Amino acid sequence: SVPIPGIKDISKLKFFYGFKYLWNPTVYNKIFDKLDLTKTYKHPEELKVLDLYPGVGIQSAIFYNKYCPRQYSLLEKRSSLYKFLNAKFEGSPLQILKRDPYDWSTYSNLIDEERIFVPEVQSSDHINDKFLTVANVTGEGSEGLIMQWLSCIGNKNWLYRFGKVKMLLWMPSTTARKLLARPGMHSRSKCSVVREAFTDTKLIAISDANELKGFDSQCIEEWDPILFSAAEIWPTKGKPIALVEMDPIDFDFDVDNWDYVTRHLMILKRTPLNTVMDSLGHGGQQYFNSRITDKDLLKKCPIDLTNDEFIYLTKLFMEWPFKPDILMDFVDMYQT
Amino acid sequence: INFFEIYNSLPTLEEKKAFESALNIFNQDRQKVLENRATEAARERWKHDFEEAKARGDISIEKNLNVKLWKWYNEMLPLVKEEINHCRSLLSEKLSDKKGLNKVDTNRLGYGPYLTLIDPGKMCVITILELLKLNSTGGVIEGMRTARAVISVGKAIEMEFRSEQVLKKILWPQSIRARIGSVLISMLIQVAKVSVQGVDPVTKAKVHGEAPAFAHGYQYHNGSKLGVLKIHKTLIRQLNGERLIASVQPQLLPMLVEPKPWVNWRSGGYHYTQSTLLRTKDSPEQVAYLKAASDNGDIDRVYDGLNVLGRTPWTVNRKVFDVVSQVWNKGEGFLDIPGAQDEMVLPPAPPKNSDPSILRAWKLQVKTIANKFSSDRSNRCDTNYKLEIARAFLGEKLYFPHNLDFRGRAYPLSPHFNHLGNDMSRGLLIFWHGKKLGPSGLKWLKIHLSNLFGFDKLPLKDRVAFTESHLQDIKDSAENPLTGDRWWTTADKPWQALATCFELNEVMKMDNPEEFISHQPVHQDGTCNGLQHYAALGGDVEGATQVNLVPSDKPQDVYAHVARLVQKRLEIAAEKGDENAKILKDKITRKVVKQTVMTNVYGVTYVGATFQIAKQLSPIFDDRKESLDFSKYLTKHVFSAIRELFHSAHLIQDWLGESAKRISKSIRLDVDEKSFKNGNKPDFMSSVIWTTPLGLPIVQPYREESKKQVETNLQTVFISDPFAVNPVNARRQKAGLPPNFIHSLDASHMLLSAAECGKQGLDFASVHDSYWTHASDIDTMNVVLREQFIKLHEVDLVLRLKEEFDQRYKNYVKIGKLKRSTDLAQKIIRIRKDLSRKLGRSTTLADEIYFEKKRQELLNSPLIEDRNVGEKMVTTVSLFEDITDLDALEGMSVLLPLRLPEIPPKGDFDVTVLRNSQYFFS
RNA sequence: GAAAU
DNA sequence: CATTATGCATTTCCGACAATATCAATAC
DNA sequence: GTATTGATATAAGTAAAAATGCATAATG
Ligand SMILES: *O[C@H]1[C@@H](O)[C@H](n2cnc3c(=O)[nH]c(N)nc32)O[C@@H]1COP(=O)(O)OP(=O)(O)OP(=O)(O)O
Repeated sequence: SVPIPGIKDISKLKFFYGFKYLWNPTVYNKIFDKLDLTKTYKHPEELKVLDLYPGVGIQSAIFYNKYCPRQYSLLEKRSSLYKFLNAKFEGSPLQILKRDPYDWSTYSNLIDEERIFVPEVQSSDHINDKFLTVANVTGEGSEGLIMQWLSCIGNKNWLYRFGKVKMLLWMPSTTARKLLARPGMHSRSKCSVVREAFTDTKLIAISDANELKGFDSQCIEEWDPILFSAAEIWPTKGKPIALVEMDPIDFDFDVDNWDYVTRHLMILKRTPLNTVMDSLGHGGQQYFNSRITDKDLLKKCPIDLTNDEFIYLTKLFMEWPFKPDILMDFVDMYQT
Repeated sequence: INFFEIYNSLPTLEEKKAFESALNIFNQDRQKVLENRATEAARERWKHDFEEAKARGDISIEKNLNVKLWKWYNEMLPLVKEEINHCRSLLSEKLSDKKGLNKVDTNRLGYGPYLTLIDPGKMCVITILELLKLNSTGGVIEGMRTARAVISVGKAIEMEFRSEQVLKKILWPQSIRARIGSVLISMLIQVAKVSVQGVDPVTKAKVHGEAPAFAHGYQYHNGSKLGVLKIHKTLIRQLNGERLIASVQPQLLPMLVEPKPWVNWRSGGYHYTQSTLLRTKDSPEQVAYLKAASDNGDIDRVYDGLNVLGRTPWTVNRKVFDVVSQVWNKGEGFLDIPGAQDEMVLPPAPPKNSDPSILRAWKLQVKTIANKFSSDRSNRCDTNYKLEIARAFLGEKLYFPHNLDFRGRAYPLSPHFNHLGNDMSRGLLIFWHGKKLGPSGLKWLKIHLSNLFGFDKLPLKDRVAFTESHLQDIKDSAENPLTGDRWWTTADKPWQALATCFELNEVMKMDNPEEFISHQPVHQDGTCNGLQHYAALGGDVEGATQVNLVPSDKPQDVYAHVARLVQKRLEIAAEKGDENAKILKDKITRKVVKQTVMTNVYGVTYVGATFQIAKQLSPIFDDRKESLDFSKYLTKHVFSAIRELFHSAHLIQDWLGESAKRISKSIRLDVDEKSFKNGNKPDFMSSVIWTTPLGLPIVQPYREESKKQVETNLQTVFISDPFAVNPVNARRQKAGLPPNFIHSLDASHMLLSAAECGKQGLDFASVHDSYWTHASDIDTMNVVLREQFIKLHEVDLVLRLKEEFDQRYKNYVKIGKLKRSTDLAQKIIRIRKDLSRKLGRSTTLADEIYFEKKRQELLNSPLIEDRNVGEKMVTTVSLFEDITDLDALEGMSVLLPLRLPEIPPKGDFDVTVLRNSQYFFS
């Protein structure tokens, strides 16, 4: 008993701020059937789910028509899209809230101030079965939002203090190639490093067959993505859109030191490790050469390393007696 | 030996001049040893320090620091020797194709011959000193930037080679300089070892070991990698306490012997150092035009003005210096001295599970604390260095050689200590020569004190009355400058106010003020010099009357008038009665009105005006929460007031801007023969150029920057070659032409005044607009300023400027689109068809320009018969040259001749009327 | 941060 | 040509200001 | 055959794309 907008309604929306949305109910139901969120969430009737940047909201409408959670809220500040959502979804079990998801204060006010959306805190033993977050960051200029969300996954502050919360993220295919980069690939970046350190991700859907060449073939064949054409998104001129599933994992290291080590090591991702240690600090080359016994590790480049060797190097940096003060690693070009 | 005290004690003029001559002949050796370079001196000092430390066993002080420097040099020298030997061996190869082509061919052939010249020990010393001097620069907390590192070492080595040339390939490529600097810095990083202590968390005990002194790392600033060298904390703490003198002597200091007068574009200033007459940084056009003008010898008046500016002798004000020393030694932050800050303190780290907003706020707070601490230390170090220079030169006579920037304004050669510094530096300087006050000396000293306190708008009689009323506390402050009433700190310029109060007390104590001897400079500052120059250029009676150009009983103030206009506008807005109006009703500040009204006529934008008013509203804190929106409201109102008030300044500005645009969008006819390969839309290599009345040429250097990565050993630095001529910055040139013109006019007037004062026999010091002379000579100084201003502005400067543009840029072409339907275009299309018939394809503007240049050469060709044939040829520019209405034609792309807009009408206003305007310059 | 327009 | 973008008056001095590494096509 | 040239990503709250403070330059 929930209406679903169509492309006739969607063509009346002048501004999308660069965000691309899929409007095909066939693609949404295929994606949901592949995902099978029911096994993880035993009782959807008591499930609480929060959505960020709904935009069109057909995904939210189909999700409700399928599972019917107890509470489902949308966070918006875009004027035209918010007005359209309010007009279409008024007098419905769905709920729409006019708050900008970008602001950090938004979540703190929404949860810790006036009880509007209260999740349940769960231990890091298993994926939370009472909280779920869905976002849409297809905008090209909002990569920093996704990276800050990954850092928040690492720091257990923004919304992952409630436990291991599964995250669905509509997000650009170029960033998909960036994040889903196995060691040795030419697209390996610190984004991928933090992705594999903090989470384990699976790719679900992608709007372009050509983009699948970049990704790892074994990962593609194991995931079996639901490929779909480029005619299911109203803005055609935009770049291809992919989907990822974010599942936090347990980790035992110091986030600040690990971040510093990765950032200052894999700047020179093509150089061999026999010389990159000099960038870490003073005497780092000699210290790591003396400490490390595995000679193959030194021959391996930072683009060939993985989270295990990164944690090993972080531990070596920790028991380095003369490690530099990583707190003050910044430039003082600041307004005064 | 207090030379100033001895000179003042000498009672006879003959023996005074004899003592001055003896001091001058005595100080030659001291000046030479001060001006001498630092390489050999530092080498010998380090050698002696190492030998005495060897004799005494060891040390743990800056002596040990110099011993470590000697050890670094001794270990480095074999490496540089081996590198030079390798370069020499590789340069003797008869022929090879790929002999280490990755490394040897690309680099050793690049920087072999350049490195093989200079002494390896000299290069070692230079690179060590350069890297040690470069500390905490480039925005790096504990190190410095690689891009500056490689260039500074390369530039210093080239300058060292030039020093070897004068003892007997004029300029080195930027890539070669960067490569040499990177190579030497790499060798230094490989060698420099420093011991350091640490505690192993597993061991939980102190560890003794050695670590490299320098490290090459990368830092991220908003997503951009930075090349950073990091200096070890031991070296940081062992170099912090030596200031800028103990480690190595400075290079630019005030002299003691008479400065060498300006004769050529390079001959002047320091005796054993060459200083360019123009502050040309990376402007080949500027240096070329300056060389041509110097060869033509038409800047003798500029030479005379600079000689007069740099001939005046100075000395350090002993009393104010003692007061400043007492305040600094007391340790507490005074009005100007920041004070002693012990060390850094950082806020405690919030829990890692706290809110990301909280973490961001903590990070911002830490960054702010770090920036504030660094800025305060730097300020305290600079003040300490100024005090050190003042104490070193206390009691002696000082000379200040001057220099000019491309606009023509005058600047001292010594930047650390000068009369252009802050209030403390200005107060710590007095003239060496003392002159009797005469009848008007007391009056002028009183005027100087009163307008130092900020009462310069009020008439001279009221200023004298103010000083007479406050003489009691003047005497009080003079008797006890510290631990007393402290009346001088209530002034706008406390240190100069203190000095003037001392002089006034000395006058008051003496029975006869007529015969007193004074050394205090008296500042005679003009009011609204830019608006004055507009008034003189346009001949507008209203503007001249507003800017005190005409004689008057009371001095009118444009700033006060427009402030009252803003008062009226806001009291009209009181009907709306917004919060901004209610807050800003009785708090419109003459300082913000000053800045905005003054800078409106130079092409200021709305954003710039908002920033200026917000910045000047910050100290008084009318809107402590956020002043930006109210600043925008005020900018709107003041802009409305200025647009309704000013009407001829705007006309001159608009004409200059349109001329600048037309110049910046043109191209040379025959010079464009070079294959720029763009075909239809060429590049622009035309910069606005004109000559000052003094004869100094001016070249605006606004050009695009071609920054490219160049491969070096350390990294691929991102620098730009300054020798690559690039297309001009049209917007920059158009926005900067009027201010450059006005400041050039101001500098020309100042130089004429200085030359005439030197001829008349006065002591002249000029802080740009304001002029400084003795208290007795103020009347003759005012007379000579007025005479020189009449001489300068009695000619139609704007008309002569347009004539200069027309003479210089007669044979120029400006590309302008023309409507297809135009009947004249049909002839143009037919002509270009012939230009297409010979070419066989679409007509090219390059070929059209070449054809146009063919006709122009024939007009000046020696052959009269061919000149008639040359006049027979017709082109697109030739066809239009018969038509004067350029706007009539203004589709198809057609070449157009360069025609500058006609000057605005010259208003009728006699300039000589200022001979009796006592308030013109005050 | 300082100086001038 | 109506539509869309770019930078915001000038100059001097000071530790000011200010990217680099990796990988593709290509030009030779 | 290979070396020079151009493109792209890094980190990640100085958002970005709506607006607008605005004049002028660059778009298709
Ligand atoms: O107040 C200044 C000062 O503390 C410091 N600062 C910034 N630039 C300089 C400089 O060239 N020289 C000195 N001695 N101090 C400097 O920072 C404060 C201003 O910070 P901003 O980021 O606004 O600085 P910027 O250079 O961009 O502008 P300005 O305010 O100094 O003109």
